[PDB]
Amino acid sequence: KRKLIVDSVKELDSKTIRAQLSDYSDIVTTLDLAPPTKKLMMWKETGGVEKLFSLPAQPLWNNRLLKLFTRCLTPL
Amino acid sequence: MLFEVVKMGKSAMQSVVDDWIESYKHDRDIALLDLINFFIQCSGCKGVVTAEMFRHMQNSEIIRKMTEEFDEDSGDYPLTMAGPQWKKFKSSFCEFIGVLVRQCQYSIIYDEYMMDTVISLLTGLSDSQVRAFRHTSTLAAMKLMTALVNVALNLSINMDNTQRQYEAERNKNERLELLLQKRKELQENQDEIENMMNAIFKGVFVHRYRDAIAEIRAICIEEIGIWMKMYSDAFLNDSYLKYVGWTMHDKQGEVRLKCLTALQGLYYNKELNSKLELFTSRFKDRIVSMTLDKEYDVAVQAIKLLTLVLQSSEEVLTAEDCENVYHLVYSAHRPVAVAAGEFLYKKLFSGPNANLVKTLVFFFLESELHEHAAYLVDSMWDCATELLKDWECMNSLLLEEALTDRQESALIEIMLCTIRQAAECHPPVGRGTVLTAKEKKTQLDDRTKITELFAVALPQLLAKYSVDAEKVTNLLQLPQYFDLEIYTTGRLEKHLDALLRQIRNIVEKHTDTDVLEACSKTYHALCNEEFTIFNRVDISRSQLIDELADKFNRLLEDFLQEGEEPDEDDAYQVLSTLKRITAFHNAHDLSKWDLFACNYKLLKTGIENGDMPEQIVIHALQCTHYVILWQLAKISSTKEDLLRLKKQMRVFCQICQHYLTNVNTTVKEQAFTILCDILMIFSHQIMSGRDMLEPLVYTPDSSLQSELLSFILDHVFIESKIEALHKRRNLLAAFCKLIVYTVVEMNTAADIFKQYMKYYNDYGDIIKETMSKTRQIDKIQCAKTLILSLQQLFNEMIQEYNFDRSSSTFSGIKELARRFALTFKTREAIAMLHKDGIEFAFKEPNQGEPPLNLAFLDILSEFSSKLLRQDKRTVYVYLEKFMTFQMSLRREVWLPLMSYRNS
Repeated sequence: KRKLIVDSVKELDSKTIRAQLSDYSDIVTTLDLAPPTKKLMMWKETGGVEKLFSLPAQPLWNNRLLKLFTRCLTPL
Repeated sequence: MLFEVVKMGKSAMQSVVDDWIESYKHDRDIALLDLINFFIQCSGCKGVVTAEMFRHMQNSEIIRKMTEEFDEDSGDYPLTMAGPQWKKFKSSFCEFIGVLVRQCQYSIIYDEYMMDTVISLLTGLSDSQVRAFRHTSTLAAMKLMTALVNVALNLSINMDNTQRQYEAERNKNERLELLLQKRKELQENQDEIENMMNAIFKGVFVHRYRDAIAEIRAICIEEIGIWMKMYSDAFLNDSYLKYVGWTMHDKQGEVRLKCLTALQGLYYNKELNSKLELFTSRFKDRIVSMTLDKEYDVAVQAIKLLTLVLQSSEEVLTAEDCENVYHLVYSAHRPVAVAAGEFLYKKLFSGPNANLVKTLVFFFLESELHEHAAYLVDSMWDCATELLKDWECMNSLLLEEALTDRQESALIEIMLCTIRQAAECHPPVGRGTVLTAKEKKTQLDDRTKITELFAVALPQLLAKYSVDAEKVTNLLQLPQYFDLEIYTTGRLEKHLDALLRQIRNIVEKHTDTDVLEACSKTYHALCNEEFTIFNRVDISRSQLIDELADKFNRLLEDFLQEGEEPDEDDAYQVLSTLKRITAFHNAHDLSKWDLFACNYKLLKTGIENGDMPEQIVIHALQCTHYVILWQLAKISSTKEDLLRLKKQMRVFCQICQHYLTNVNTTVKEQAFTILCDILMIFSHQIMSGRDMLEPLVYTPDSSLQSELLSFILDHVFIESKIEALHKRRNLLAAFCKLIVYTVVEMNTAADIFKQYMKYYNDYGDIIKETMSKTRQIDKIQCAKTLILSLQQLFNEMIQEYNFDRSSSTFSGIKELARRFALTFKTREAIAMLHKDGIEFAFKEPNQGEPPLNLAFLDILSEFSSKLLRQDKRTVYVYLEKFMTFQMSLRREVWLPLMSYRNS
């Protein structure tokens, strides 16, 4: 049983090229937007599992308060 | 020989061709054989074609024998291998074919031997079902053809020159017959070359551009693009373009790109073609739709092509076409956004710059896909760098005087984005991927221009717009981008004082949350104590707070006396003032004001009276949270502040717990996240660094532990749309942090693990991390809770005992069970799991008999796969302690047990 690649069908049918020309919906898509609001933009920066397990639920604006949380976090 | 010389060594390419041409002259036959074998061996074939074969066998029969004698290890062949040394190979292969023809184009190529031989072999090989031959030969034939197009082109030129010589003499003997003779010889030569070109095109190209294998299709379309760009007068007509047209609809991205690269080549750098424009007009629809191709790499090249099209003519592109491309400026993917931004520039962007700035603001306002400019700005950053860093210009349109106020806001927005992206040197989130010399310089240059410009303009700006919340929230973010030294050395302290005054005036006339947050966050930036400026600002801070605290006590007098039941109005008075205090206590120390009293007095009074407007509760809660937290920071250091802290802390946890059941839903959420925060903060981990803090440690009751679980089950696991989600994931991770840091008993995770399937898109990622973080913590009690998960799913379906084995509920629990096994000291865990599964299966007895829980072993059967050959005995020994003889014998409803027993 040879590992050599052999193809039974070498060419695309002519009828199937005609079909590709007439319908390309499966190779086209909708526009994938970036975050459209300042909220959704912070959420993208600050979301994800890593970012979520490394920050308080109630946001802390001063790094003096934030270490108090972060300090309890990396140990195990 | 040859195959070796090409990849292995890197002697010049023309040196090996000439040696081959040498040999062809000594002996045509041995040298053409060396060339046949060269193509065979480039395919990976280890066969050899011998002289006897060459002399006597047809290609078809040689190709068959060379399939037989191939001697392959894998399905690998040279053009599909990876690495630089094969990339170097593929190019040396193609270079040799080109350089061979070009060095034969005057004599050898027009014998009747060499090319007809090479072409027939490449044509036969390209017809092979063997891919290594079909793929390799097509490349060879496709290169060969490109080499041949050059010869034709040269020939065409030599004809035109030689004809110009002929006419010069007709005008003026015996040189005439010679020029006629030459012109004739050359026409004979173009004939042999069209034939060879048609052999390759009709024998290989026409079949292979359409090969089943996409990598072969891409080869073909690439070279036909090269033919049309190289000898346009002969190849740039529909009868070669149509292929590229059809292939744009190919189902593979790799092939689709090559159609666009090919076309780009017929506009850039140079063109003016009426045959091309006709085609493009036929296929424009299909091209603009490829701006949203599924493959992003393909979508860039479609926009870049639509840009090149634009240059030659604005004719083809309609309104709606261009509008579609504009939309891609707000795309998640930066390379498409930048290419659309480049299109947008050329299309609509022809003091000086002011008209260009009004244009961007209009563009931003007309497009309804984004409500902030951050992504619009970044798309344009590359091609409009100069127009975006013109802050003096933009600054002048908001001040010196028309502009509708909608337009003044959008320009304020845009302006800020430009600045932040100039100041921080990364793109906005999701556009990123650092940082070179000349970038650090432009950065430094950019901050200073900014700081200097906006130290003076910003106070005038707040003044002008200070009554509008969107605008001020935006403006207030500017100082965070300044180099602050420039306030002292620039001798700008009069402006700094002016700024603070506007901020103070703003803090006091505003009650919007986002305004007060900007204010607070901005005062934090300006109170940095690596800067001479600190003391000036610290005083400014201290004075604004004095006013806020003092007004807060007075409101809290009339508000909390018994006689006056305060209405909706008296309340907002307090709320308005409290918000400003809460906003500031977050970012600023504020210890000097013991306002725990005022907040406490306001939370406990909500409890007893049961009527306190939510917004007041929420901010009270938040505020006292920061009060506690700031005290925990200054700990040089006393023990009467330390024992008092513990008081407030212990008491605040009791309030948050009462409010957790408060009928008001957003209040629950507020009290829940604060709690999850403090529980983590004052956990046993508090002392990990120091031990001074052992009295503060707080462990929650089993009562509080369940209530936090009650909340999660009621509020995270239920039957703008993106808003409600991100909130919920936030509450979920808050509780899970308590789990993976064992602030809460690991058993609680049972009611959360069971949901990994039922909420796999909303909460999937969070739940998986909770499972890993508990594998890494305690592989064993992880596995315990993992089964208790399935146990809970099982007892639930009972109330919906037995039975439907063929149920959708039950089939789903087995589904979840199959997935908890792949997750699996490394074997004492699965040991522990089968033990508890078996213990649970026989928990309750039947009363004519199977025990009620007996179906659980079809679930438990999902884990017997994972471990283990010696352990299966020890498991079965443990099973026997539960199962009886009269049980191992019954084969009737008892199927789960008979099932589990295999393994």
